[PDB]
Amino acid sequence: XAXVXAXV
Amino acid sequence: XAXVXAXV
DNA sequence: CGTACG
DNA sequence: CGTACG
Ligand SMILES: *C(=O)c1cnc2ccccc2n1
Ligand SMILES: *C(=O)c1cnc2ccccc2n1
Ligand SMILES: *C(=O)c1cnc2ccccc2n1
Ligand SMILES: *C(=O)c1cnc2ccccc2n1
Repeated sequence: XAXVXAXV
Repeated sequence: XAXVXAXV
């Protein structure tokens, strides 16, 4: 869920 | 210089 | 040069 | 799940 790299 | 990971 | 999550 | 610089 969290998006800090990919943004699942 | 720029710090986005390490911050040289 | 290496950090950053639910 | 993978991004982010001078
Ligand atoms: C988002 O909250 C989230 C949490 N755990 C994960 C594990 C693996 C792939 C994606 C994920 N996304
Ligand atoms: C994003 O590319 C990425 C990769 N590894 C991580 C590890 C821990 C937190 C966030 C992360 N984000
Ligand atoms: C900062 O601006 C900066 C620019 N280039 C680098 C190359 C290698 C190591 C650190 C660096 N820091
Ligand atoms: C910080 O850990 C890190 C690593 N690789 C990068 C590549 C491009 C831009 C910023 C980056 N930051």
